[PDB]
Amino acid sequence: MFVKKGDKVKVITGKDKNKEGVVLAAFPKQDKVIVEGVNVVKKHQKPNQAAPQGGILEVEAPIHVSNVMVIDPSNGEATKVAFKEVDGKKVRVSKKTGEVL
RNA sequence: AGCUGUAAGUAAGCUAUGAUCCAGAGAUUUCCGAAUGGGGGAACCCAAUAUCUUUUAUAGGAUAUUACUUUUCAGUGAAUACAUAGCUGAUUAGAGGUAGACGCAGAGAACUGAAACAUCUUAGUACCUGCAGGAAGAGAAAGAAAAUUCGAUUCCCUGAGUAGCGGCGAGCGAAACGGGAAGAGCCCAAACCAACAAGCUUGCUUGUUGGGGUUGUAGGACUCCGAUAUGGUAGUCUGUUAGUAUAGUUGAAGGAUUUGGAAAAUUCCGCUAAAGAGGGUGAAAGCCCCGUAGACGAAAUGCUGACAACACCUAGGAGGAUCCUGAGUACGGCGGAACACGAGAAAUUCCGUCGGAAUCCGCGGGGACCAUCCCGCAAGGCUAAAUACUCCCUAGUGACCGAUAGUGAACCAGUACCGUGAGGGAAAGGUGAAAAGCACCCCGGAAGGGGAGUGAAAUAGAUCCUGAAACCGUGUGCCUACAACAAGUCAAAGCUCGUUAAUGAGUGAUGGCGUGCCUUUUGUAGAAUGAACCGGCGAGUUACGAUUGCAUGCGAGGUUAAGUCG
RNA sequence: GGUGUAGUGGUAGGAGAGCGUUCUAAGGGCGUUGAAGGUCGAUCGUGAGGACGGCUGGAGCGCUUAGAAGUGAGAAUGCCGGUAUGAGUAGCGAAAGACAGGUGAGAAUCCUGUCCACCGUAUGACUAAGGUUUCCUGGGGAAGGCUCGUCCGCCCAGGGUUAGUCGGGACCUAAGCCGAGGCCGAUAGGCGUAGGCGAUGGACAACAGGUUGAUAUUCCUGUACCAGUUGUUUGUUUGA
RNA sequence: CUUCUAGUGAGAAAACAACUGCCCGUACCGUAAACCGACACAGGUAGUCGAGGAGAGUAUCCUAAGGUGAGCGAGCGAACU
RNA sequence: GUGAAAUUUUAGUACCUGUGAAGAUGCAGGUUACCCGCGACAGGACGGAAAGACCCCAUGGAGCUUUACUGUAGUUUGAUA
Repeated sequence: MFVKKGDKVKVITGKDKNKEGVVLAAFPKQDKVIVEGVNVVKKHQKPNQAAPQGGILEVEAPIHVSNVMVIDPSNGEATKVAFKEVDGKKVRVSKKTGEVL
């Protein structure tokens, strides 16, 4: 999906613009992604098997995948991603000076 | 790099030793149904014969085989002796469905038009039945014509609403010449000659296989010599490659600022294009995501070319003694039909019935019939393309619809529902960017509500976008219990307000005048006709011809049709 | 442009010139600092009609010039939908109940009792069609029930039907039906022989009692019967 | 079912014991609120059983075994039907 | 307690004598009459329900008759195979 489940990522659009975080889960075929600490939401649960005291709880919500950008692990600036011919495990070979991501 | 459909919810698991997913080839495939071992009220019931299994044994389980017809071969076989009916067995093919389409045949209406109706029209249309094919049908002159000819069939333009047909009425309605798309030709019978069998006429009569031979400028046989080579195919599940359909790969270029919950919007300053087609993203993006222009790719299976093999087919010149060239056929009388042609002066082509030729010194046609001239050679077979149609699969397109529209059906629709049955047949789309879908408290059995919270917004709370009218309520400024009112209009005191600012707005005691709307009628308030009310839908259009007015281009001239490239 | 003079009721019907709706092209524009749509106003033009302002609303839409049309609604005893009036009106589908006590948020209507009343060749018991889960147990009360409801043939969750001998098949045939060959006939097909299907009839071996919340000639107890199978108890000529 | 022969055709009669015996239906309503009548509808629905007194009787009235009080009520006690 | 229907242009819906498509709640001139209901009766609303079944028309249908026209199945008689 051009973004994987273990991955550091920066946010382009939507109220968390400029935040970073490690990807938490990938949902292909709906093209969304959960990022750590990024789209916090407040629910209201009644007691059930998990947390028999259901308070007002807060977890992340999935954002759309094109609101996101990969970060080169070694250098730290967000990059568009391209594919090139290494010994034939084709990996995302970063733009912005041809390094492996 | 995630995954176990819709589909939430939980429980158990799988995957970097490559899941899930995608394309080619395989394997498995209960029962009904042509249904085919026998039966039957479809999805059930009951067997026979062999091999194998459970049991000490019977009962029980499994696997194969077993319809009918045809067409080939053996065995058995008889009223009736020889053998043919028959019977048993082995072999060969059919059988049913559909694409509510397109084709060729058999049989074959009516309402309707003729301002009635019989001939005629509707119309050889609708319906029913047979046979197909990927196309069918037609197709290689017993032809079209009229001097000077041309050469198989089909389709389009034109000829032309002409020549004709017709209770000569309503109406029906050609063809050839001329211009184009596509183009292609072939095989038998007969005479004769051999091999075999029967009649052994031991005459050569019957036949079976092979050869020869295919036409009108007449051709062949037959006798004479030449040659014994050369031109082609509408052929094969044979090889060699080339492409192609069915998965995929890669693919340029942006940040800050203002307003917002959120920018793709605004303002600055950049970059990219063989890519500014389109879709998505919290609002409107060439530069965020999927793509696009361009470049690349197939283990397997199927298609289409090309070139190779293999299979088939194809010769001249002369002679004119004799033989061959499709018989109950052509044709004629009688009765019907088909030809645009309704018996007509009726040629041509078919069907039923009866009669019935000739043989190259011949036979047919040129719209009754004859003579002369001209063009052909029936009574045997096959054949690509140019033309018709779309159940279905891929890729797209639209001065086509947008939930009473568009399919009957945007949603679990040929469904619910209705009918014994054949058959008839609907209604019903939209929270939000994201479920963040209201934890906790209070009234109440609950339903429902009020706070508090989510959220940019809840009067976006699931009967959830917007939220019109009929219709039902609550509150108020002004009027109303001596008054006969198609309900308004003109005149007007009092009270209450204060506008798109101008000769202001609401209500109104009291006074004059005044019999709705539509349709059809000589004529309507009509006791003539229609409407409960509100909302939606609901009626002179298009194709091809003919005529007139206006307008433009050419002008004694004007203009192209089918078709070809695009 | 001025000025004079003359004219300007109208059904059938002829002629002219315009208003508004949707879509296409080209040009110039607007929009989350809020488009279309909805609602209100005391505004403009000779008419169809055009603006501007408030409130609502949340994503698209005007203007100019030309083009194309499923282009305008008050009426068809029109079609579909929604809602009125008649009106809190007719009716609530033959019949005897009363009281005490239970349950419950709530009782004329549900439960338990007592007395009273109704049918009794049926309004009692069993069965073939037909229906198809309506049967039993535990919960429920939004709709169905002509009132009510704590109740139910309603709704949710679980559960119930046991055969050598009963009724049907592995037995028989009636009417009628089907029919290998056959005979007839534009097609399709019509009839019919051998042989079959087809009960409402023929044939054919088990009874009495007990037991569940729901089955009993089916389960259990006792005592039987029918058809087979295994074991231990003479010449297929035929007198076996 | 019972006889008689024709008939491929070792030798089966009957004692005890113990074994074998398949498929379909089977709940519940059924003179009814469960079937046919659009309805929890004063209609229709084959067959067997169907008691007592008085009576010829399955008539008639009252009852036995069994079943039932019928799915809108409380008042008033006019016209009229 | 529950809860319909046929109907309906809008209605603040009197009487007499006239007028008028010639029999008026609504038009003229008069006469009478405070506002809103309940139980009853049927004179009027040419009352509701059914685009007259009576009568005539459409160069409308359909069923029937016959010495109306034109045909035909069936029966019969001749020629010919």
